[PDB]
Amino acid sequence: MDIILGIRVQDSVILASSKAVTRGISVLKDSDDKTRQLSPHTLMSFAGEAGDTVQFAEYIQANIQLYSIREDYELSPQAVSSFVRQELAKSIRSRRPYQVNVLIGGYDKKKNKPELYQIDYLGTKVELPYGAHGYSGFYTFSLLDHHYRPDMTTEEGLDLLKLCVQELEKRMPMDFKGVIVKIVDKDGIRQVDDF
Amino acid sequence: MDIILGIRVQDSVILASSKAVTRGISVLKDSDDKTRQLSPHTLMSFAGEAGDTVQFAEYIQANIQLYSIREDYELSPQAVSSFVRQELAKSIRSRRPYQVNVLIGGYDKKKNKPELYQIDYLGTKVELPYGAHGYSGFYTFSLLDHHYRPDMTTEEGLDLLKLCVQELEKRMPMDFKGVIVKIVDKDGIRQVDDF
Amino acid sequence: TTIVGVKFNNGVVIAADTRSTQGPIVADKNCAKLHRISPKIWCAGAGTAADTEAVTQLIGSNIELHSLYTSREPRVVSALQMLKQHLFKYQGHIGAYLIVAGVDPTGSHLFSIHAHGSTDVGYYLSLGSGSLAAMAVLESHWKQDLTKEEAIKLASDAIQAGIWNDLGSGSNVDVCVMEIGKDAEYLRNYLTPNVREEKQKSYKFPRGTTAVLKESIVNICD
Amino acid sequence: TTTLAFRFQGGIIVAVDSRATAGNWVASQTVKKVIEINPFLLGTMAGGVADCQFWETWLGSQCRLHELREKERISVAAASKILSNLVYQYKGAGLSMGTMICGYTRKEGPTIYYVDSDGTRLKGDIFCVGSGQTFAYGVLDSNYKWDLSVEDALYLGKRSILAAAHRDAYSGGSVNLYHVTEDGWIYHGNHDVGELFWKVKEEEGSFNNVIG
Amino acid sequence: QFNPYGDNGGTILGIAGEDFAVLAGDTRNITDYSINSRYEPKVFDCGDNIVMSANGFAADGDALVKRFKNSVKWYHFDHNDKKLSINSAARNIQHLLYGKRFFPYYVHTIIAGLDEDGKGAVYSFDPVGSYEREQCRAGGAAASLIMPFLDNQVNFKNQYEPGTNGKVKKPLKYLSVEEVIKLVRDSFTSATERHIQVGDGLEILIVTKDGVRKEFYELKRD
Amino acid sequence: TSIMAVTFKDGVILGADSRTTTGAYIANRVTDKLTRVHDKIWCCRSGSAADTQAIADIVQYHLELYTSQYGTPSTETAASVFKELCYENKDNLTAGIIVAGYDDKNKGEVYTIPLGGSVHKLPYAIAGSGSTFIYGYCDKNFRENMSKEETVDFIKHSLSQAIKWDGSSGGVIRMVVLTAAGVERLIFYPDEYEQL
Amino acid sequence: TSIMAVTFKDGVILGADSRTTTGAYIANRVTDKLTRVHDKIWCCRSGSAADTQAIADIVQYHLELYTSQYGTPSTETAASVFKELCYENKDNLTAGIIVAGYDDKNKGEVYTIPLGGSVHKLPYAIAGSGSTFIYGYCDKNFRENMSKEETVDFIKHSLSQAIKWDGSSGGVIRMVVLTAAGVERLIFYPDEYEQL
Amino acid sequence: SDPSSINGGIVVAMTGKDCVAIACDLRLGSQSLGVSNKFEKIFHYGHVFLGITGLATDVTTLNEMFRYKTNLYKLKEERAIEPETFTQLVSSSLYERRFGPYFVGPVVAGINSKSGKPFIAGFDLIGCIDEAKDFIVSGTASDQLFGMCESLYEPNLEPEDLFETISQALLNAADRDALSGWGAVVYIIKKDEVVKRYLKMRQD
Amino acid sequence: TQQPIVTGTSVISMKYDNGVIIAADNLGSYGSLLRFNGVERLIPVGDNTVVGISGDISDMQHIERLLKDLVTENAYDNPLADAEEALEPSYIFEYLATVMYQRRSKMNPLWNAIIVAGVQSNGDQFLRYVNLLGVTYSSPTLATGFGAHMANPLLRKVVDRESDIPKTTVQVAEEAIVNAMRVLYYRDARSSRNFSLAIIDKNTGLTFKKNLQVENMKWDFAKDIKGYGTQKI
Ligand SMILES: *[C@@](C)(CO)[C@](*)(O)[C@H](Cc1ccccc1)NC(=O)[C@H](Cc1ccc(OC)cc1)NC(=O)[C@H](C)NC(=O)CN1CCOCC1
Ligand SMILES: *[C@@](C)(CO)[C@](*)(O)[C@H](Cc1ccccc1)NC(=O)[C@H](Cc1ccc(OC)cc1)NC(=O)[C@H](C)NC(=O)CN1CCOCC1
Ligand SMILES: *[C@@](C)(CO)[C@](*)(O)[C@H](Cc1ccccc1)NC(=O)[C@H](Cc1ccc(OC)cc1)NC(=O)[C@H](C)NC(=O)CN1CCOCC1
Ligand SMILES: *[C@@](C)(CO)[C@](*)(O)[C@H](Cc1ccccc1)NC(=O)[C@H](Cc1ccc(OC)cc1)NC(=O)[C@H](C)NC(=O)CN1CCOCC1
Ligand SMILES: [Mg+2]
Ligand SMILES: [Mg+2]
Ligand SMILES: [Mg+2]
Repeated sequence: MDIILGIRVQDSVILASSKAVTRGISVLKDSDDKTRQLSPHTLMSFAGEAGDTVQFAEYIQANIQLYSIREDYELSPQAVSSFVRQELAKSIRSRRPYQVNVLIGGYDKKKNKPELYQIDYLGTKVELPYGAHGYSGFYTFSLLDHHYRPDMTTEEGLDLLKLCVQELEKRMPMDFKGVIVKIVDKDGIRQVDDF
Repeated sequence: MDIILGIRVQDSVILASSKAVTRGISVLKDSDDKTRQLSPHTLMSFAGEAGDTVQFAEYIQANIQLYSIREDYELSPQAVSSFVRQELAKSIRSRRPYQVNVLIGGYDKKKNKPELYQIDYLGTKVELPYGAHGYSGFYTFSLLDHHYRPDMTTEEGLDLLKLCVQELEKRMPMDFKGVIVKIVDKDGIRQVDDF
Repeated sequence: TTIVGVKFNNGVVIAADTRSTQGPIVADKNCAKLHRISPKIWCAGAGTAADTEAVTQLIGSNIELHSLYTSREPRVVSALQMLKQHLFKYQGHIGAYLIVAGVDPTGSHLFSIHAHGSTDVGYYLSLGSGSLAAMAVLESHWKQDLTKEEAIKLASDAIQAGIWNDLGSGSNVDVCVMEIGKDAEYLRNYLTPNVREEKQKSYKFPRGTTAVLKESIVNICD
Repeated sequence: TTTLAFRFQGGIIVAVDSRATAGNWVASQTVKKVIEINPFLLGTMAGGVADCQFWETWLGSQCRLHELREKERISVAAASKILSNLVYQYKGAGLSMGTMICGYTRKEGPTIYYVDSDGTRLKGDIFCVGSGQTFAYGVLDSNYKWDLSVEDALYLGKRSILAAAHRDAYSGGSVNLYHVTEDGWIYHGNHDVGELFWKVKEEEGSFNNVIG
Repeated sequence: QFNPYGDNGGTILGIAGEDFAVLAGDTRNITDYSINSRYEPKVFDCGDNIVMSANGFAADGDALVKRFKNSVKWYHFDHNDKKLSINSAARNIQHLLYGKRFFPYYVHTIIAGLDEDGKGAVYSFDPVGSYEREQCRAGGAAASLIMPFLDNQVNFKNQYEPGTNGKVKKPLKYLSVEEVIKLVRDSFTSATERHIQVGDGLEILIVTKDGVRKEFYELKRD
Repeated sequence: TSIMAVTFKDGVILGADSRTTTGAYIANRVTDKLTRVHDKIWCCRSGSAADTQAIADIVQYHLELYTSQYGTPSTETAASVFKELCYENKDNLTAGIIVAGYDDKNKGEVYTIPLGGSVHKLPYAIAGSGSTFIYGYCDKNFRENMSKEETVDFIKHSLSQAIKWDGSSGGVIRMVVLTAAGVERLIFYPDEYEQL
Repeated sequence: TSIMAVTFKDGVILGADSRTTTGAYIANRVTDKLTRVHDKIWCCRSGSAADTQAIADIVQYHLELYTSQYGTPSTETAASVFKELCYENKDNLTAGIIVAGYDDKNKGEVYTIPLGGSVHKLPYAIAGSGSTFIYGYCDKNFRENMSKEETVDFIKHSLSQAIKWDGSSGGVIRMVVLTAAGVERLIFYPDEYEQL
Repeated sequence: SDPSSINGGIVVAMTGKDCVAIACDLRLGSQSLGVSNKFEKIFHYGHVFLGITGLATDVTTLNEMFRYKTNLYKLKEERAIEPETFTQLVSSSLYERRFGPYFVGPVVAGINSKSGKPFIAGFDLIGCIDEAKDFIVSGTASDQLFGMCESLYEPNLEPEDLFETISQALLNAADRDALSGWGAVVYIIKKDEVVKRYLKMRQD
Repeated sequence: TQQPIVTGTSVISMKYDNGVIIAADNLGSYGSLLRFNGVERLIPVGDNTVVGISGDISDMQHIERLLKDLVTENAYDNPLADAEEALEPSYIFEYLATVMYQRRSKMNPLWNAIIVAGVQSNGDQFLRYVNLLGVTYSSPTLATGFGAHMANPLLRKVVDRESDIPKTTVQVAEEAIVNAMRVLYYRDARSSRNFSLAIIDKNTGLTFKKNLQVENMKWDFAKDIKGYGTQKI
C-alpha cells in the first residue's frame, strides 16, 4: 500500500494507485491492483494496514453487489460513499478497527457528473476535485492547486496525473513501482495499460 | 546514506555508493558522493548517522593527508584500515560515538594487490573479496557468493556490480537514486561517469 | 466550584457560586449549581458538571416515580441512598460531589456525597475547590440555634469566601432556603457582587466593514 | 516554515514565508526568516526561532571576522561549514535548525548550501526546507527550468511559497523575495498572502479548490 | 521528583504609538487555584526610558529583570554613561535568555520605549531569546484572548473600507495615548472576565520623551 | 482512623475517633465510625469510607432479612457476612472492620476482619492507622473480665494515645456500650482526653 | 530495629535489640547496635547497617581528633558531627541515629537524628521500625528524674513490646549505662523479657 | 493524537435584537495538511440551527443522528422542534455516550417560534449545557473567540450590526489559530427569514 | 533533588497599623506521625525581624544557622551594628530569596516556604514570602501551606487592601491570627494545638509569645451526629 490519488475532471474521475507491495526489506510484488469495482460506474481505491485493506474492500464490494441484484438498480456514487463512510464510522469504535483509507470515484448517471470522495479510516468523508491519501497529499495537493482547472478533459487529467507521479517519483523516499490508472465515466470503468 | 558496496577483483577494487540523501518524506539530493579519497591509492566510502558520516570521513582524510606530507610516503591500505578501525574502536566507548560504517578500497603498490576492508561503527574490521553495509548485504552477499570469481577483470567486476544494483533496485523498498561507481587500481582512483 | 449547606432553627439552607471552568478559562459566568431533586429536596453540585446534572436528574426522576408510587412526599434519606449506591457502583468515575439538603415528613436534613459513594452528616458542610475558603468562614462564625436570616448570611458569606479567594469560583451567589412547613424558596442570583464595569469604548463596526463573497436566502420552511 | 532557494540561469532566487508558531497558536505573521549576512551572502531560517536567529547572527559575526583577518569576503562553502561545524558540536543537545546559506563569490559563482541541526551539509541547485517544504517542492519542481527569466524565476519562488502557505497550516503570513546576482543580493519586497492569494487566483486562474 | 518550574499566572500587554509606548500588566500573582497577592507589580522601569516585563514563572521573571537592570548599569560604567537604545536592549536580552537555552527562563518577555528616531517601540521575546519588534503584543496567560483583539483594533486586520467591495483595506494609522489606554483597559477587563488567573488590578506604564508615567485601575477580584 | 472494640464482664464496648481525611485535609471532624448493623451488633469502620459504608449497608440488609426469617442472629453470623463480602471482593475493597456484639448466651464477642478478609475472634481488637502506636500500650494494660468503668478508661486512654501520635486520627472519642441493659452512647471531647 | 535512649537522675541509658535482617532472614541475631564514639558518648544505630557504621567510624575519628586538641567534647558537639554527615549526605544515606552522652556539667543528654539530618534534643528518644509500636506506651510511662533501676525497667518493658510486635526486631536486649561512676554494659535474654 | 484537534475548526454564536447569528470556518485538515476548504460545520433542522466543532467524523455522525431524531420528532409531535427542546435532546444524546464520547463541541442557535425569544446554547463533549444571553464559542480557537467576543460584543445589536460583530470575532480569532480558517460562513437568523453569507478571509 | 522528611505546617501572618504579626505551630511531623512537639518555627533576627519557616525541618535548622551567622558577620568591623547599620528585614529577606533561588537553580532546593515579617528603620511594615522555587511575593496578609487556603480568607476580611492597614489595630489583628490558628487546628491533619506568636511593632518592638494554645473550641455539636445517613441511634 501507500500511494492512492484521485482527480475529478469535466466528464470523468481518474484514480491512480501504486503497484508496490512491500514487507520488511523486500518488495514482494510490483503489479498489485489496489482497487475494487463496487458497481459498473463506481470504483474504490484503498490503502492502509495489511490484510485490512483487501478484506474491507471486498466486504464493501459484496454489499454493493448484493444491493444491485436485490433492487436491479445501481446506487449513486453519493449513496455508496455514505454507506462506506458509515461502515468506517462504526469500525473506528470497534474492538479492532479497519485501518483503511479509501477514495471513491464514480459517475452519477442521473446527474451526468463525475464525483470523487475521499474517506479516511475514521469515517471522514469529503467530496473533492482532487484527492490523495497518506504522504502523497503533501506533494500533490499544492501541485494540483496550481495546475488543475475544473473544465479539463480526460486527456488533460491524465497529463496532470503524470505530473503528480513524476513529482512523487522524484521526491518520495520509497520506490512504489509506478501506478495503475483507471478512468470512471459515462461508459463505465476502464484501465489505462501504458502509464 | 544507506547503500555502499565493494568488490575486489584481480587487479582493482570497485566501490559503489548510493546517490540519495533522504530526510523525512523528501529526497533532498540525488547526486551525493558518499566517499573520500584518503590517499592517491586509497578510497573510503561511508554510511550511517547524518552529520557523523561526513565529519568522520573528512577527519580521517585530514589525518592520512597529514601523515603523507610528514613522511612523504603513502600508507598501505592495511595500515590505513587499522588506523580507521582504532578510531572507531575508541569512538564506540565515547560519550557520543560516531555511528558510521565504512568500506576501505585500496591498491597496495608494494604488493601490487587490490585490498577491500569492511569496518562497522563498533570497529569490526574484516578483509573481504566483496563487502556491503546495511540492508544491501542481505541481497548482495548471496548474489556474489554465486557469481563472483577471484580472477575477474575490472570490466567483469563492473558487470557483476550492475547485477547487484539491478537486484537492489528490484527488491529494496527505498529509492536510492542509483550509485556512483569508483575504481581503485595501480593507476589510482577514477570515477565511472555512465552507470 | 464552591458550595455550602447550613442547618438552622426550622430547616436548612444551601448555596453555591456560579462559575464554570475549562482549565483556566471561565466557560459559564452564571451557571446554576443548585438542583431540584423534588420540590422540597435540593442539591448543590461540584465536580464534573455533566455528571452532577445527570445524576441529580436521574435520581430526581426516580424520586418522583417513587413519590407517586408510595403516595408520600419524598425523603432526603431516599435521595441520599439512591445517589450513593449509584455513585458507588461506578467507583468514582462519575465525578459528582453533592451537598444534599431538604425537608420532609421526618424533618429537615443536610448531607454530603462524594464521587466514590461515601456520605457525611452535619450542621454545616462545604464541597468543591473553594470548600477550604468556605469552611474557614463556617468554622469561624457557625453556632448552634441559627435563625433563618443568620443561616442565609452565614451561607452566602461562606460562598463569598470562595468567590474572592478561590480561582475555581466566582461571579454570583445562588441560595435555596428549605424551611419546615413552608415552600422551598430558590433565590437565583441572591447576590451579584461581580457586575462588569462599563466598557471604555463601543466596538460597533461601520456597516460594510466585513468583506463578503456570497449571499443567499436559507429555506427553513417545508 | 516553508523556505526555498534555487539556482538558475540568472543567479539565485530565495523565497520564504513569515509565520511563527507555538503549537497551533499563530505567534506571528510578520517574522523575518532571511538574514542578510553581507551584501553577497544570505541565510534562510527554519526550525527553532531562537536557535536560527541566534546562531545565524553569530554566523554573520564570524564572516565579518574572516574578511577582517583575511582581507577577503568569505566563501559560501566556508561560511556554511562554520555553521555546520558549530551545530555538530551541539549534536544531540536538541538544537532545531534547517538553514540555507545562499550567495555569490568569484571563485564559486552562485552557490547554495543546505545546513541542518543534525550536521548535514549539502551543496545543491534546489532545496526546500521547513514544515511546508513538500508543498513548495510540488510547485517548484513541476515548473522549474534552468532557462527561466529573472521575472519568471521570481514569480515561481513567490508562487511556491504561496502554495505551501495555503496548504501547510504552519506556514503563511507573507512572502519575502530575494534575488542573488554577481553584484550581490536584491530585495524584491514583502507580499502579504491576504492580498496575494486572491490576486494570483484571479490572474492565474488557479486555486479552483477554493470558493471564489 | 522536584519540579524547578511553576506558573504564577497573570498577563501583560504592550502597544506602541507615534511618540509614545505603553506596557501594561495585571497585578495578580497566583499558584494553582490560590491568590498570592492582589498587588504584585511585574512591569518595571529599567532606566534609559525602557520599561520591561517578564511574565510566566515569577522567580525566573524577577531574575531576568534583575539581570537586565544590572546590564543597563554596567553598560553605563563601560561606555561612558551612553544611553542604551531600545534595539540594543533587545539584543542584549536575547543573549541573557539564550544563555540559558538548555535550562530556560520560563517567561514571555516584553519591553517598550522609544527608538532612536523618537518613535514608539515594542519588542517581544520567547522563553529562549527569539525576538521581534512589533506595534503590538500581548503576553502571558491571557495572551491568546487579547492578541486577536489587538490585531483587529490596533492593526485593523480583517477591516475593509465600507462600500469598496472588500478591495480597499482600512488604512493604518497611529493611535493617540487616550485611544491606546482605552484598548488596554477593555482588553484587561475582557481577559479578567474569561481567565481565572487575571484580575485584581491593572498597572500601565506610559513612556514618552519626558519620562515614565504610571496609571492604576481596579479589576474584578473574583 | 484509630478504632477498637473490647470485651468485658457485662458485655463489650466499641470505641473510635471522629476524623475523616482527604489527604492532610480533615473533611469531617465529627464522624461517626461506630455503626449499627443490628440492635446489639455494631461495627467499627476503618479504611475507605465509601467501601466500609457500602459493606455495612449490605450487612444491615442481610441481618434484617435474617431476623425476619430466623430471629436474632449471633455475632459470629454477622462477622461471617462481613467476611463473605470482604473476602470475595478483596481486589476491589479497602476495608478494615471490627465486628462487636452482645448475645445473652455468648455475652460480649469481638471479631476483627483485616484487608484480606480473614476472620479473627479476639478478647479485644484494635485497627486503623493509629492502632500501630498503641499495640504496646494495649497489650500491657488489657485484662479479661474488666468492669464497665475500667474498660471505658482503657479505651479512652488507648485512643487518646493513638490520636496523639496519628495525624489521621483526632476529634472526639465516641464509644458504644453493648450489655444486657441495652445500648449506651458515650462521647469524650479533646479538653478531657488530651490531658490524660 | 528497635532502639531507645533515656535520660535519668544519674545520667543516661541506651537500649537496643540485637536483630539484623536481610529481608525476612535474620543475618545476625546477636548484633551490637550500641556503639562507642567516645568514652562516655555512645549512639544507637538504626537504618542501613553499612551507612550507620561508616558514619559512626567517621564520628569516632572526628571526636578522637577533637580530644587530642581541645579535650573532651560535649554530647552536643558529637550530635553536631553526626548531623553534619547525615544532613549533607541525605540523598545517599539511610541512617536513623540516637546520640546519648554523659557530661558532668550537663549530666545525661539525648539527641535524636532522623532520616533528614535534623537534630532534636529530648528527655528520651525512640527510633527504628519497632519504635512505632511503643510511642503510646513510652509516652504514658516515661517520667523525668527516674532512678537507674526504674529506667532499666522502662527500657526493658518498652523494647520487650517493640520486639513482640516488630518482626524486624528481636534477640537479646542490650543496654549501656552512662553515669559519673563509669560505663556499664547490660544484657537481657528472651526467657526473661518475653514473659514481662 | 488528540481527537478534538486533528481536523480543526471553530463555531461561534451570538444574540441580537430579535435575532441570532451563528458562524463557522470551512477548514478540514489532517493535522498540518489542509484537505478541504468546503467543510461546513453548521446544520439546521427546521428553524433550529446546530454548529459542531471537533473530530469531523463525529460532526458528520451527529448531524446524521440529529436529522434522524428530529425527523421522527416531527412525525410524532406534528410540529418542528424548538431550540430549548433540541438543546435537551443534544445533551441526552451526548451523555448517553458518557464513557465513550463523541469528540465534539456542539452549539445550538435559533429563535423560539412561539415566544419569539432568541436562544443560544453550548455543550462540552459529554453533554453539559452552557446557556448564555450573549455568546457561545467552540473549537480549536475557542480562547481566541472568547477574547474577541468578550471585547467586541454589546447587547441588542441590529441584524446588520450583529453580522459585522460576529464576523470580525470569527475572522480575527481564526487568523491566530493554525487549524482554523480557510473560509467562513455566517448565518443571520430573524423570526421568519435567514440570510447566509460567505466571508472573504485570508487563505493561509 | 530532595524529598522532605520531618516537616512543619502553616505559617500565617498579617500587617496592622503599627507593625506585623506572625504565627506558626510547634509541630514537627514525620509523614502522618506527629513526631516532635517542641519545635520552634519562628526565628527572630535582631529586635526587628521574625522569620517564619514551614516545610523540611533539617533545612529549617540550616537556615537558622545561616541567619545566626549573618548576625555575626554583620557585627564584624561595624560600630553601628546595633544602630544605623543593623540588619533590616529587607536585607534578611533578599539574602534568603537569593539563596532559595540559587538552590532551585542547582536542582537541590531548600524544601521550605518562608515568610519574613518585620519593621524597617523608617517605621514601614515589612512582610514578604519566599519558597523552595525562589518565588517571591508580598501582600497585607501572607500564609503558607493550608494557611494559604484557610487563614488568608479570614485575614483578608480584616485587611482586604492597603487602605485597611491603618484602620486595623494590634488587638483586632492578633484576634484574627489566633482565630485562624484555631481553624487550622480543626481542619489541618498535620497541625498541633500548641503554637508560637510574634508581634513586631514600630513602637513597642518585638514581643515573642511562646506556648500558646488553641482554645474556645466548638465540639459540643458532635454529640448530635449519628451514623452517616439513615441511623437513628
Ligand atoms: C468548580 C467550577 C470546579 O472548578 C465546580 O466544581 C464546577 C461544578 C459545576 C456544576 C454544575 C454546573 C457547572 C459547574 N465544575 C466545573 O465547572 C467543571 C470543572 C471540572 C473540569 C474537569 C474535570 O475533569 C476531571 C472535572 C471538573 N467543568 C466542567 O465539567 C466543564 C463544563 N466540562 C469539561 O471540562 C469537560 N470535561 C468533563 C469531564 O471529562 C473530561 C472533559
Ligand atoms: C514554521 C513556522 C514552522 O515552525 C518555521 O519552522 C518557523 C521558523 C522560523 C525561523 C526564524 C524565525 C521565525 C520562524 N519556526 C517556528 O516558528 C518555531 C517552531 C518551532 C517551535 C519549537 C521548536 O523546538 C522543537 C522548533 C520549532 N517556533 C518557535 O520557535 C516559537 C516561536 N518558540 C517556541 O516554541 C519557544 N520554545 C522553543 C524551544 O525551547 C522552548 C521554548
Ligand atoms: C482514618 C481517618 C484513616 O485511615 C480512617 O481509616 C477513616 C475511616 C473512616 C472514615 C469515615 C467514615 C468511616 C470510616 N478513613 C478515611 O478517612 C478515608 C481514608 C482512606 C481513603 C482511601 C483509601 O483507599 C481507598 C483508604 C483510606 N477517607 C476517605 O475515604 C475519603 C472520604 N475519600 C478520599 O480520601 C478520596 N479517596 C477515594 C478513594 O480513592 C482514593 C481517594
Ligand atoms: C532493624 C533490624 C530494621 O530497620 C534495624 O534498623 C537494623 C539496624 C542495624 C543493624 C545492624 C547493625 C546496626 C544497626 N537495620 C538492618 O538490619 C538493615 C535493614 C535495612 C537495610 C537497608 C536499608 O536501606 C538501605 C534500610 C534498613 N539491614 C542491613 O543493612 C543488611 C546488613 N543489608 C541488607 O539488607 C542489604 N541491603 C543493602 C542496602 O540496600 C538494600 C539491600
Ligand atoms: Mg476567586
Ligand atoms: Mg520479634
Ligand atoms: Mg497555512
